[PDB]
Amino acid sequence: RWQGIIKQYKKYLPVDENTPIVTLYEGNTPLIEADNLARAIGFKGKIYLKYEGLNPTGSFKDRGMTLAISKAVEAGKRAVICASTGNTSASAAAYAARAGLRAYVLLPKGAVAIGKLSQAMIYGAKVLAIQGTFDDALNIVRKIGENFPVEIVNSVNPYRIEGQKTAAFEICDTLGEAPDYHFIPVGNAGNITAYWKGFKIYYEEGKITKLPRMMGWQAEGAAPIVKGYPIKNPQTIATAIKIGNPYSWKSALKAAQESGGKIDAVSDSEILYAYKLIASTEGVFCEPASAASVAGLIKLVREGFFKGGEVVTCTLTGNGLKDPDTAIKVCEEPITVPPDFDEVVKVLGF
Amino acid sequence: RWQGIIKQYKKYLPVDENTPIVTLYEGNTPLIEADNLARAIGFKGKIYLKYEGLNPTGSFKDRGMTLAISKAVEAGKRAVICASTGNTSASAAAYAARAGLRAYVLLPKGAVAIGKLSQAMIYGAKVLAIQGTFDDALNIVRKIGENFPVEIVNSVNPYRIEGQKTAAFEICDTLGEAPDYHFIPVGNAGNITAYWKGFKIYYEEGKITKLPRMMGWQAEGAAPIVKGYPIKNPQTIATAIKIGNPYSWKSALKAAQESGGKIDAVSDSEILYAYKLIASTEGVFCEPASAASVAGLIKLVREGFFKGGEVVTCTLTGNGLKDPDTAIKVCEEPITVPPDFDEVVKVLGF
Ligand SMILES: *Cc1c(COP(=O)(O)O)cnc(C)c1O
Ligand SMILES: *Cc1c(COP(=O)(O)O)cnc(C)c1O
Repeated sequence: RWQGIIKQYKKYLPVDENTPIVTLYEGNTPLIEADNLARAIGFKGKIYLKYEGLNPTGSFKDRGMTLAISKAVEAGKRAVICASTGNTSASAAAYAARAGLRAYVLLPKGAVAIGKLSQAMIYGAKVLAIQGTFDDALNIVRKIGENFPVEIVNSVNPYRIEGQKTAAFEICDTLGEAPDYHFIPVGNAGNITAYWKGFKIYYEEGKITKLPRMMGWQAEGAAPIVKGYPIKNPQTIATAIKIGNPYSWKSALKAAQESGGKIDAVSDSEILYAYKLIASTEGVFCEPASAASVAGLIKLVREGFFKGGEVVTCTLTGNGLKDPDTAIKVCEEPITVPPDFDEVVKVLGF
Repeated sequence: RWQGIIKQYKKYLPVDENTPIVTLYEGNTPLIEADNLARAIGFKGKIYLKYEGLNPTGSFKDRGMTLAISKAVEAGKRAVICASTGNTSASAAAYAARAGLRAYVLLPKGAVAIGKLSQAMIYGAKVLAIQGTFDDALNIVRKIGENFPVEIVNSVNPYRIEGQKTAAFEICDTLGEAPDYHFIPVGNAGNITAYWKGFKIYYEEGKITKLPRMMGWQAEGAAPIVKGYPIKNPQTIATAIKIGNPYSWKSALKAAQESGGKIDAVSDSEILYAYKLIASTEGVFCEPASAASVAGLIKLVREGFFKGGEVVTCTLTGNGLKDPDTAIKVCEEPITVPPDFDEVVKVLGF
């Protein structure tokens, strides 16, 4: 029986026999062999899609929060506090509810938008609209953590990356060896960092004989790592990776460098093409940001990057049900047809 | 290790060693012990939530579609077809894509509300807006199946209920025994029927020492099974159970009678309370219809139904990410607070 990532990989995590485990059975997500997709893009090798959208709150972030909240409970924290309007906030809230802890979200009145906060809110998170600026409100978040037993779960929390490395463990456990390449979307770059650390651990332990080349992918209008300098106003339909100054920038470059990989960019058009193709070839629905990994692969295929026979794994970071707006946006118009058998058959290719 | 429900429960299904298995790794969803929820509603026993929202397309229907589509391939069908605007169509489309088959959806141009078809469409379903009624489109779908190798995957397809019975197998496998009661939402009633069939099979094999009383739940504004007569214009915010003339009506009545349970109703207000409470006490986000099961449980606990010590399982049929509109609707607007630490702290109460 699957019982969460902490119980499965406890010997690799900063926990012990007394650490309280707050889990929603995250992890152990499908590693789907995508032969239809491979044929559709002309990739002469095996493609495996790690479908993280099936995690409890719809994002791989759950891997980090289970450990982060568990450690918080162990430390006697009475609540968690966040300053995010995305998957981070929803994930932290879910685990806080599971742990019986309070969850607080402080954001500037301007960054508030119910659509992006509904999930976190239903989890029980108390959202405050700070009548001020972004950094204005982060100061308040900081002051709370310094003065009260409230756990800050921003990027600064080291347990998030630690829990996230378990995705690499699962790929290696399932395949029996590491892939030749691992494709992953890159926003704040914590995930690519985590996977690399995960692969190195299994390698240092002798569980795998080779280390995958880490191929990270950013959206064109928000590719500070690819360019080498921060992006003031990052732009991209893939909200999850719309980051101008990634928190884990340094470790991400090290991961690409050590693994012999690279962090590159793809356009929103290429991202949407992959987003749709993944669903129409394999019946796997991920969110736009997740598709960047496959879009990256498609790009390299067309450029004649591969020699043939390589094994590639792609992280589909979030559930496509996370983004109903983009889903509706890419939908063509339903073809209108008269109530006539023969006409219908005519429209269809019969 | 998990490879889908067909491979896991092959001996219980109408398949042989030569049947092509089209799977998306559906099934084996978390059976979450909800102690926080139990304490929150005063239930003096054990509550387990079967979180079906984590299935590949967001609902338990994936269990039926994996078999239905696999059987269609085996039969040499070139496509699948239905006339649904809900989870049925999305599920069928995803499995058709996985199987490399085409998927067609015929619906009256009227009911066409894009948000409800976006998922089926991204999976590659070809949706036709028929300038007629539901009955006109239904006859065209029938004529298509009688004249072409296109598999009808609506309610009449027997494989859906067969694949769905695996949910009960999983519950019994995980617990090592059957629950005293099983709470489940009831729309067309195929799921309740499937679970009952599943429990009886394990009982007959001796894998369980008891048979669960089946407790089905409908929304009061659409409870034809409860009232005994079709509901011309069913109403409820829980769209997945907004069914006025359930296809498996007779089977549901039999399941309730034979198991010693019953099919009852709960108000939308009671459903929404459950929907929110499940999320805030456990960090589990299911869609409204799914919450009907817990709402039913809450109703009975308050009415003094239980005696204490009973084990109850609840099927949370769909992912909360399936219904963004209701999620936004139940959310209170964030509280506006000045950028003053003491004020913020005063608002939260530390
Ligand atoms: C957070 C998130 C990302 C970005 O992850 P990083 O570690 O910041 O690069 C990508 N996709 C989804 C769905 C996310 O939630
Ligand atoms: C189909 C569906 C139901 C109703 O299932 P029935 O077997 O028709 O009673 C309930 N919830 C969700 C999420 C569904 O997709």
